[PDB]
Order: sequence, then C-alpha cells, then structure tokens
Amino acid sequence: SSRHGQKGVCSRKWPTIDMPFSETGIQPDIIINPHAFPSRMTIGMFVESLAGKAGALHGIAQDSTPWIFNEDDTPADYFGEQLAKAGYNYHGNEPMYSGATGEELRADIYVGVVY
Amino acid sequence: TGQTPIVKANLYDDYGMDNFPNGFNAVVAVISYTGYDMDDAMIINKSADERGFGYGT
Amino acid sequence: EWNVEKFKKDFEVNISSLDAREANFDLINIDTSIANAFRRIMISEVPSVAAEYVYFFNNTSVIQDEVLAHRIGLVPLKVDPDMLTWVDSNLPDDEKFTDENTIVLSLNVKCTRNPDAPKGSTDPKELYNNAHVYARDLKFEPQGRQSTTFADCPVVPADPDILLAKLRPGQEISLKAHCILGIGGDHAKFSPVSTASYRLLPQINILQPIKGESARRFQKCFPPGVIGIDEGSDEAYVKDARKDTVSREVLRYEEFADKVKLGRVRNHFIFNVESAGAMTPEEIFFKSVRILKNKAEYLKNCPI
Amino acid sequence: RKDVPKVEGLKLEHFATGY
Amino acid sequence: VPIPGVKQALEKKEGLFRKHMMGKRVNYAARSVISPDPNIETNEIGVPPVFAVKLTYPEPVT
Amino acid sequence: EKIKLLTQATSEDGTSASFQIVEEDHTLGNALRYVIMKNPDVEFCGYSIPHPSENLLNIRIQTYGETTAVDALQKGLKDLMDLCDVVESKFTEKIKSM
Amino acid sequence: ENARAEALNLANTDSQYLTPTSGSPVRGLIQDHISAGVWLTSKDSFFTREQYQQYIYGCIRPEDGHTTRSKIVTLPPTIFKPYPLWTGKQIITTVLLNVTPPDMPGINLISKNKIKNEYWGKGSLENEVLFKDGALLCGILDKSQYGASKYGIVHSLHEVYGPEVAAKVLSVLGRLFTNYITATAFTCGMDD
Amino acid sequence: MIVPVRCFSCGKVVGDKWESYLNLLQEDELDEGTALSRLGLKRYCCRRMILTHVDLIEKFLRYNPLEKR
Amino acid sequence: NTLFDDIFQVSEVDPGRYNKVCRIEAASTTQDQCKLTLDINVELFPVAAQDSLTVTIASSLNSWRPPQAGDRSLADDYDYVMYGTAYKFEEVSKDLIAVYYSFGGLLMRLEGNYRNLNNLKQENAYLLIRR
RNA sequence: AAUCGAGAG
Ligand SMILES: [Zn+2]
Repeated sequence: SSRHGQKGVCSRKWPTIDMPFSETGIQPDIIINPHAFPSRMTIGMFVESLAGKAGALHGIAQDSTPWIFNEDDTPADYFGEQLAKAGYNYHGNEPMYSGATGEELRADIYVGVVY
Repeated sequence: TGQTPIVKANLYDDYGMDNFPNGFNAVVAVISYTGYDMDDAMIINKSADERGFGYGT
Repeated sequence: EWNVEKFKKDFEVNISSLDAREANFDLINIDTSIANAFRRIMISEVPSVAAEYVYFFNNTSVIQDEVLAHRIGLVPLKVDPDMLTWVDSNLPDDEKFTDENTIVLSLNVKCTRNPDAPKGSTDPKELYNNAHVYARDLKFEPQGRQSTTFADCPVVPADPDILLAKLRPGQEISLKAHCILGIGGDHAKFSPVSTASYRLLPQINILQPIKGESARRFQKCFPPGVIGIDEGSDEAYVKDARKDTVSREVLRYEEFADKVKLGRVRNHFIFNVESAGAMTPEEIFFKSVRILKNKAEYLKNCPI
Repeated sequence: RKDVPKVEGLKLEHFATGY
Repeated sequence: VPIPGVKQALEKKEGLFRKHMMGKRVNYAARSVISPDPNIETNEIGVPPVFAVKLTYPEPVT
Repeated sequence: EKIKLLTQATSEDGTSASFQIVEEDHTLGNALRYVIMKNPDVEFCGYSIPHPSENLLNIRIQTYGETTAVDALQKGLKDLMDLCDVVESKFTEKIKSM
Repeated sequence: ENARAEALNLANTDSQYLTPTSGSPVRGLIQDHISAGVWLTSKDSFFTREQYQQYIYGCIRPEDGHTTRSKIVTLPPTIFKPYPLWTGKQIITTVLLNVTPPDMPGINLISKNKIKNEYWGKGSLENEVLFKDGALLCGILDKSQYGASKYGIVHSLHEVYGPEVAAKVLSVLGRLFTNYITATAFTCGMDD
Repeated sequence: MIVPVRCFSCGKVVGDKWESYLNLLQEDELDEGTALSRLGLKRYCCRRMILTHVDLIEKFLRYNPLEKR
Repeated sequence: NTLFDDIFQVSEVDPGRYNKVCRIEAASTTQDQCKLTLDINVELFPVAAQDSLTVTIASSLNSWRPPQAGDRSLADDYDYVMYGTAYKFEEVSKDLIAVYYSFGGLLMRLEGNYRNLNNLKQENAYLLIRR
C-alpha cells in the first residue's frame, strides 16, 4: 500500500525485460493501474509521485504537511517547475517503451517515486 | 531494509520516525500495461524483488 | 522486396563512446523487433558469474545468514564467464561442483576491540578491529586446475568497496560461497549490465520560422546543445537531436503550439549500455548478438 | 500567506544517455 | 457460566441444526487469496500447484 | 522436444501449420515473426504466448502456396541468422575503426 | 460423476451470463479492457499488415479450439493506397468472423454507447454502434457493448449463438484488449 | 538496515558509495544533490537508494550480546 | 468497372479530436445538387480547403494479397483508394438519394440525384480519389 | 470448549 490507502495484492512478479522502460533507461519497480484513481480520488498520490521524483532528482526532501499550498500556489505548479528545471517535464510524464514489442507507447507515461 | 520518505511531513522528524522506518521509496508507474492489475492489484518488478525490494522476516 | 543484402546496404552503427564500463552507440535502419531482441538478451540471457551457494560456518553478527548470503550473491565478480562451464543440476551435490565450473570464495573475519583507541573516539574503525566487512575481504580459494588457469587473473569483486557487513567485538563471520554461471532471466544477480536500453532518435520538425527573440526562448525550451541560432539569419535550427531529452517543454507555450512538431526516427536506436564490471559493454553487445544467432541456428537444426 | 519557499540553486540533472 | 442443557445445545445459530445440519465443514475443499489472470479462460480457474497435489478424485480403473 | 508441430492445427498440404516452441518468449518470437513476414509467399504470420508463466511460444505461418509453413519457418530462421551476422560484422568494423 | 455433470452443465459459469433477478447480464470485461476498446475502435486507429495479423493471432490462437475454420481468415485492408492500412473496427470484425461459427450469418445489431457524438467533433456518428453481417462499421465498443450491459454485442451474440460462443467472445476480447494494452499503454496523470 | 548492494530499479552497484556519501557530506560541505552527482548517480532511481538510506545497522549494533556493557 | 465519377470542390476540413483522420465536406462542380462527406486519414492523403478531387466509386480494380511485380489495377490511376461496403440508402427527397458507405469505420455519405447514383448498390465497393 | 481482544474481505 501507499500512504494514501491504495492497497492491493501483488498479482505477478513481472520480469524486467517485459517491464516497460523509459527514455532514461529505468524500469519502475511498482506498477499501479490508472483506474485505481478516478473513483478513489487520491490526488495526493499523484502529487507525491511528482514531488518524490523532483526530490530524488534535486537531492532534496519535500514536505507534504497539509495546508501549506493553496489554490494560488498549486503543488502541481511547484513540483512541475522543479521537474522542468532538471530536464524532465512539467507534468511528470516520461516517454516509455513497451518491453515486449520495443515500440514507444502511445502516450507519455506518468512515473515518479512514492513511498 | 527500510528507507526514509522523500516526501514527508515536518512532524516525521519531530517524532523521530526515522528511528523506525516503515517502507521504501519506490519508482511507481501509473500505467495500464500489464493486464494483471485492474481491480486493485499491483505489479512488482521481478528484478527489484530479487534485489531485496520489500523483504522482511 | 526485403533481403539480407538490402538490410546490409542500409544498416549502420555509430559508436558515440566506449569505456570499460559504459558504451554508447547507435543502430540505424533496423527494426524494433531486433533492437528489442538485443536489449532483452543483454539484460536476461547473457551469462555471468555470481555467488549462488553459501556455506555458513558461523555468523554471530547482527545481519542474519539469509540476508548476508543474498548480499554476497549480489556483489558482482570479475570473472570471465568463458573461463568456467555450466553446472549440471541433475548431478548429485557431491559431484555437482568441480574445478571447471565453480569458484570458491571465503570470508573469515573476527572483530576484536582495539586496545589503543583514544578516549572519546566515535569512529568504529578506530574503536574496533574489523568493524566493517567489505567485498574485498572475499578471498579467492582456487582448487584444482584453476590454481593454474586463474593464475593470470585472480577473482576479485568488481567493486571491492561494497560494505557487506558490520561487526562488533566478539562477533564473527565464517563462510564459503560457491560461484557458478547463471543468466539474468533466472535471478537478477546474474545480469551483467547495470542497465542496457535504447531510445529512438528524437525529431524536432520546425514548421514555421522562429526569427527574432522567439528563437531565444524557443532555444530555451530544449537541452543546451539542441537548438542554435544561425549566424547569417536570426533563425533557430536543430543542431543535435541526440542531445534532446524528450520533455515537451516547448508544447507548454501556445506561442510555439503551431510552429514545431516533436516526433522520432522509428529506426534510429541509441543504445546505452553500462556494465556491472565482469565484461566490457561492447563484449556484452557482441555476446547478445551471438546469442540471438545461436538460438536461431539451434531452432533451424532442431528436427520438427 | 507566504508562498511555499522556492528552493534555490536548481540546475539541470537529466541528460540524454551517453552524454 | 451455567452448563448448557440439551435444549440449549440445538436452539440457536450456534446450536446443532444451523451449525451441523444446514451447514457443515467439508472434505476436498480449499481456500486461498484470489489474484487476476487475463490469460485464463473466462470459464476457468487458476489452480496453484500446491492445491493440485493435495486434491484428488477417485477414478475406477477401466 | 524444443520445437513441436501442433498436428491439430496443421493443414493436410502443409501450407498452414502452427508451431510450439519451448523456453522462448517475445525476444525470439517477435524477431522471427518480423523476419518471416518478409517472405513474399507467407499470407499470415504471428506469435502468441499461451500463458506468461509458461515458457512456451506459438508461431503460426500460413502460406499462399508453392511452399510450406515449415519451409517459411526455415527461411525466416536463416534470414534472422544472416541479419545477426551482418549486425555483428558491422559492429566489429566500427569497433576497429573507432 | 453426478456432481461433475451438475457443475459442468447446470452450475457452470457460462450458464450464468444473465442473472435471474432481472435478466440483465452479469459478466463482461471491466475497466482496462473498456478503456482499451475505446482507443482501439476509434477512427484514428490504423494497423499495418504485421500489426493486424499479430493482434488477430494473439487474441485467437486457433490450436486451442478458438477458431471455427482451422485457418485464420482476414479481411482486405480499409486503405489500399498509399500503403495497406487496416482499422480496429476491422480487428473486431475479423475476431467475430473467426469465433462465430460458419454457415451462419453475422450479427445485425443497432445500438448506442456511452460517449456522445459531441465529444468526437462536428458531424461524428460514433455514438451509434452498428453491426451488419458481423462487421463493425460504426461506433466504438464500450462498456455498453462488452460488460454488464443489455443489448450490447456480447449480449446479442449470447442470444444468437448460445452461451458458449459468448463465453469464447469474452475470452477472445479479453486477450485482444490485453495484448493491445501492452503495445499501446494507457495512463493517467496530473495533466489530465 | 545496511546499505543495499544494488539499486532496486536498474541494478547499479550502489553499496560501495554510502561511506563516500557520508564523507562528502561531512568533510566537504556538499549538498545531497551535488554529493550524489559526484558519486556518479545520475538516474533518480539510483539517487534515491543513497539519498533515502537510513542505516539502522548502527543502532542495531549497540545491543551486543557478546561483550560486557 | 466504375459505378460513379465526379469532381468535388472540397469546402471544409475539420480534424475533430483526431490526429490522423479528417471530415471532408466536398461539393461537386458539375451537378448543383450532388454533394459529398467523407472521412480519410489526412496523414496519408492530406487535403486542404478549396481543393479539387476526382472521386470514383468502383466495383472492382481491373482473396486480397499485397501487390507483387507485374500487377495492374484501377488503383494505379489514383492516389488514395479505400475499400468498404454500403449499408444504408435514403430518399432525401424527390429526385434525390443518399448512399452511406463505411470503409472499416470511415464514413462517406454521397447525396445526389438518383439518375447518376443508380449504379450504386449495397455491395463492397472501392473508393478512389485523385488530385 | 467458552470468554475476551486484534484483525480480513
Ligand atoms: Zn538505479
């Protein structure tokens, strides 16, 4: 589980060659379906992936204590600026390639680091 | 082998939770790719598993 | 029509760099079906040597035996994989290991307190003797013909500074580890690459001229050596695509929303290979090519 | 309210493989 | 505290009818967590090898 | 034992067969399928893995005629071998050049 | 053997396609397969000969009894020039053609789906699913078609071909949209 | 507890860099990003392995059943 | 053999949330009442507004197999040939008719006088376009 | 065997 109540059982140990890989070369160690979010509405997990990627890139730790951001200073903007100033994109997407066919996937893939 | 969170509250240090690690920072792809994680399942990399990811006794 | 000759006319390789650990190169006019085959073979099928069977004789340390054996299995070994054969699993445990397929490593280390340590010393290396166990402490114990065949090149870890364990006085570790040939599709410890992958060569199609100050900001939306301002006319042009990390920061401005299209060259793969330490990256790639060819030949010669 | 403190000294960390 | 009588032995849900006639513990059954599998037929079940060696079927030899 | 012809799917004239290969995955399957789809005589070609947890690969080859699925498979395998040979030779040439 | 025959014929899962509560279907693909079908059956989906044949074989695999012809039958491409390009709706059509028994016509279903025409732009008619002789000619397959929905394609196949063929169609569609989802992944993020 | 031998994601050997990371943090007045870069950790998957290690082995080692306290 | 032929002046092209296909509103230059709507992938046959296209519907080109050396067909005289089937007819009014074609999901609606559209029947037909 | 407490769906 994440720290946002996204519990789930491990369904398969996916071999690393069959895992999708990014333009950076890294292959995620956890895959979570995008359909876990629309009904659960855990946007904290999205912003935590964003902030974790930015922190692991800049070698910093970001605080996540509630009510430090607001609707004029959005964490999306904050961590996106931090990601853009490091060579990755604003929205945390990464160009990934299918590990079974080797083709680039249809769209950029949302990746990051979460606890 | 636990790790400290990259994203943590300011009170994580105030209660000294680093003395008691609870998890690990993981590279998580929000992707519908495998077919083996739809309802609530999740997929763990086999190689990461063999490198001691999430091991315990 | 497609033919091997028509592929041989157009395929080409551009080695961008090559070290003893990392090799960066290009494969042009090839299909993802073959580039991905090479990448998958590099990660999973190319053999290497790692610790498999650990025979503990004493472990009074804080790290438990299974964890210590796992760590000893993870440390990469500078062994040429051709120098040893493959273990026949069906054979009994007595005759399974021999001098031509098994490499014996030992680790005997006792911690005793240092009686000369200064008062107020907080450094474990000054307070205790052998308070740290490193991969370099894994001695190599040759047996049989390998006492002569390995005399040219003794077996040492590729990273002798790997901190295997820590000790305190009275505590000790005494173990033997058997190292054999294995492939990374079985266990990730046998994988001979830190990471081998590729990426398509990015394309930056400029559609309309970006003359003026817009060139300064358009060039500002890419890695530093990707867009340049032409000396003659104040125009932006693509200098180097390989320098671009595809981040689509240009798309985030509606100024350039209809001035540039970002795509890829679907046949121009930039292979980046890093070696764990046992083999050079160029030899890793060569072995993967040979593995694909040999497996195809085995299928060809197999009766149906 | 003071906005969240913008971290300073932010440089490029991501470069294309081989460079 | 009081020692149950015969009527108390059958009266309720925890009695004898509802716990040993209407429902029963059974042989040749198994229980485990479920995980998804899209490569299994929609009319099938994915049986672990640990169950497949403990569950048997009487087969008259012909 | 390595390569097996699935008789329940083969054609009587041999122009449409189906092959089961053990200990193989996308790595060989995709390469072989791409190379076989270069034969101008093959009508249908694809690969499928019945179950990911099993190391079994299935290859289907249907030809227009004048050959067989076995012959198309042999041609694709040989073409794959030659493709690997040319890649190896060109890589070595560029290594020596440097 | 009596309990075997009861479980195979009376309590088997392919007999429970419709629940008796209201006669509505209770089986069908759920989330990733639905979101994959929306992508695969839009007009913007074109597939070369290699991609088309790979998808069809991957979802069919005739050696496991999935075909009714012992040899995969394909369709001519939608676009002949400049180069041969098929469509995802053609993928659906040939999937049906290979699972649906021969010497029997194809389904003629007129229905809808959940996505209004206004979401695809002016003049679109993709809200109106249409089958004719078993060829998907308009609209996108959705949750309304395969899923717990009445009068969709899987329900109509159930009605016209028995429950076994609808079970085969569910399995084949699940395999199709799974192999498609690894080739062209699906994701969500902050940009959405 | 003790530093992992390899990075979980890619597999790069990062077990020989924890002591160097501490040295570069203490002796040199380097920030964490600079120290990680100067160790050769470019991918954030490798950076996190050292940036977030806790090193509980030191606290475990103070409870020694084999030496008088 | 051919069943229809005309020259159409493309009026509007709208992508509509598609990155590959576009909807074309093309009105004929000869017949004042014959108009056309068609979906084609404009990454293979790009079309702009105010363009002239020679649209031909043919019953054949004189099963399928990728082209080989020495093969001739009606497609060689056109730039963009689609295959499909007719599914719907409609009496728009007196002296008017519309035929609905589906090319694997790409929709064409050809409305014209039934005198010149009488050759079109509910069968598989090839659409051929030229600039 | 009960009773109490902790859990899972
Ligand atoms: Zn890493």
